[PDB]
Amino acid sequence: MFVKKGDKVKVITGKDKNKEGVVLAAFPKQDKVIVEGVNVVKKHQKPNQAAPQGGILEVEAPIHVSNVMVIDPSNGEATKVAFKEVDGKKVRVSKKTGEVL
RNA sequence: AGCUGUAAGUAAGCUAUGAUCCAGAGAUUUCCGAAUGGGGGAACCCAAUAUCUUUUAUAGGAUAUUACUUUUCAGUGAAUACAUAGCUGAUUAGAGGUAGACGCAGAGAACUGAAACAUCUUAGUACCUGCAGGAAGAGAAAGAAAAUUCGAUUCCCUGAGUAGCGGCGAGCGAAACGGGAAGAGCCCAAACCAACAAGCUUGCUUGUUGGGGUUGUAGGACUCCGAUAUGGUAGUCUGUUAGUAUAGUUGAAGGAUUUGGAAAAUUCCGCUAAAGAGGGUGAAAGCCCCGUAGACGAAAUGCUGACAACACCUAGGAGGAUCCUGAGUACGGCGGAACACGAGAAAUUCCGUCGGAAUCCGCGGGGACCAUCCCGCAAGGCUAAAUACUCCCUAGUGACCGAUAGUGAACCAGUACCGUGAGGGAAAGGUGAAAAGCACCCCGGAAGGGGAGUGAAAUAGAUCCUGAAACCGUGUGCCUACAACAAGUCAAAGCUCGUUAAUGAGUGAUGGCGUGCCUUUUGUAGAAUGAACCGGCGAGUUACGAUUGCAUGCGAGGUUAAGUCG
RNA sequence: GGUGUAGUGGUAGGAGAGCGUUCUAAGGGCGUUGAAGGUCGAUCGUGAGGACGGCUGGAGCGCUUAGAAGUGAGAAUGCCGGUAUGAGUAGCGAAAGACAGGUGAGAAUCCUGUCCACCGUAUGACUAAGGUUUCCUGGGGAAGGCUCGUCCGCCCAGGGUUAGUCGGGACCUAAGCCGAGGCCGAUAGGCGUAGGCGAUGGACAACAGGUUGAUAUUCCUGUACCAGUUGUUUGUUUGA
RNA sequence: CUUCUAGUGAGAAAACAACUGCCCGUACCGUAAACCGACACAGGUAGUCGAGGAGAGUAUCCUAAGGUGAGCGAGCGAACU
RNA sequence: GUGAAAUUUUAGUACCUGUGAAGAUGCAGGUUACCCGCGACAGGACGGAAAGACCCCAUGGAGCUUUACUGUAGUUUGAUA
Repeated sequence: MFVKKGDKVKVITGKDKNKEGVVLAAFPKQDKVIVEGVNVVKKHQKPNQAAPQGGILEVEAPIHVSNVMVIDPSNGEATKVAFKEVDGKKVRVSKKTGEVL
């Protein structure tokens, strides 16, 4: 999906613009992604098997995948991603000076 | 790099030793149904014969085989002796469905038009039945014509609403010449000659296989010599490659600022294009995501070319003694039909019935019939393309619809529902960017509500976008219990307000005048006709011809049709 | 442009010139600092009609010039939908109940009792069609029930039907039906022989009692019967 | 079912014991609120059983075994039907 | 307690004598009459329900008759195979 489940990522659009975080889960075929600490939401649960005291709880919500950008692990600036011919495990070979991501 | 459909919810698991997913080839495939071992009220019931299994044994389980017809071969076989009916067995093919389409045949209406109706029209249309094919049908002159000819069939333009047909009425309605798309030709019978069998006429009569031979400028046989080579195919599940359909790969270029919950919007300053087609993203993006222009790719299976093999087919010149060239056929009388042609002066082509030729010194046609001239050679077979149609699969397109529209059906629709049955047949789309879908408290059995919270917004709370009218309520400024009112209009005191600012707005005691709307009628308030009310839908259009007015281009001239490239 | 003079009721019907709706092209524009749509106003033009302002609303839409049309609604005893009036009106589908006590948020209507009343060749018991889960147990009360409801043939969750001998098949045939060959006939097909299907009839071996919340000639107890199978108890000529 | 022969055709009669015996239906309503009548509808629905007194009787009235009080009520006690 | 229907242009819906498509709640001139209901009766609303079944028309249908026209199945008689 051009973004994987273990991955550091920066946010382009939507109220968390400029935040970073490690990807938490990938949902292909709906093209969304959960990022750590990024789209916090407040629910209201009644007691059930998990947390028999259901308070007002807060977890992340999935954002759309094109609101996101990969970060080169070694250098730290967000990059568009391209594919090139290494010994034939084709990996995302970063733009912005041809390094492996 | 995630995954176990819709589909939430939980429980158990799988995957970097490559899941899930995608394309080619395989394997498995209960029962009904042509249904085919026998039966039957479809999805059930009951067997026979062999091999194998459970049991000490019977009962029980499994696997194969077993319809009918045809067409080939053996065995058995008889009223009736020889053998043919028959019977048993082995072999060969059919059988049913559909694409509510397109084709060729058999049989074959009516309402309707003729301002009635019989001939005629509707119309050889609708319906029913047979046979197909990927196309069918037609197709290689017993032809079209009229001097000077041309050469198989089909389709389009034109000829032309002409020549004709017709209770000569309503109406029906050609063809050839001329211009184009596509183009292609072939095989038998007969005479004769051999091999075999029967009649052994031991005459050569019957036949079976092979050869020869295919036409009108007449051709062949037959006798004479030449040659014994050369031109082609509408052929094969044979090889060699080339492409192609069915998965995929890669693919340029942006940040800050203002307003917002959120920018793709605004303002600055950049970059990219063989890519500014389109879709998505919290609002409107060439530069965020999927793509696009361009470049690349197939283990397997199927298609289409090309070139190779293999299979088939194809010769001249002369002679004119004799033989061959499709018989109950052509044709004629009688009765019907088909030809645009309704018996007509009726040629041509078919069907039923009866009669019935000739043989190259011949036979047919040129719209009754004859003579002369001209063009052909029936009574045997096959054949690509140019033309018709779309159940279905891929890729797209639209001065086509947008939930009473568009399919009957945007949603679990040929469904619910209705009918014994054949058959008839609907209604019903939209929270939000994201479920963040209201934890906790209070009234109440609950339903429902009020706070508090989510959220940019809840009067976006699931009967959830917007939220019109009929219709039902609550509150108020002004009027109303001596008054006969198609309900308004003109005149007007009092009270209450204060506008798109101008000769202001609401209500109104009291006074004059005044019999709705539509349709059809000589004529309507009509006791003539229609409407409960509100909302939606609901009626002179298009194709091809003919005529007139206006307008433009050419002008004694004007203009192209089918078709070809695009 | 001025000025004079003359004219300007109208059904059938002829002629002219315009208003508004949707879509296409080209040009110039607007929009989350809020488009279309909805609602209100005391505004403009000779008419169809055009603006501007408030409130609502949340994503698209005007203007100019030309083009194309499923282009305008008050009426068809029109079609579909929604809602009125008649009106809190007719009716609530033959019949005897009363009281005490239970349950419950709530009782004329549900439960338990007592007395009273109704049918009794049926309004009692069993069965073939037909229906198809309506049967039993535990919960429920939004709709169905002509009132009510704590109740139910309603709704949710679980559960119930046991055969050598009963009724049907592995037995028989009636009417009628089907029919290998056959005979007839534009097609399709019509009839019919051998042989079959087809009960409402023929044939054919088990009874009495007990037991569940729901089955009993089916389960259990006792005592039987029918058809087979295994074991231990003479010449297929035929007198076996 | 019972006889008689024709008939491929070792030798089966009957004692005890113990074994074998398949498929379909089977709940519940059924003179009814469960079937046919659009309805929890004063209609229709084959067959067997169907008691007592008085009576010829399955008539008639009252009852036995069994079943039932019928799915809108409380008042008033006019016209009229 | 529950809860319909046929109907309906809008209605603040009197009487007499006239007028008028010639029999008026609504038009003229008069006469009478405070506002809103309940139980009853049927004179009027040419009352509701059914685009007259009576009568005539459409160069409308359909069923029937016959010495109306034109045909035909069936029966019969001749020629010919």
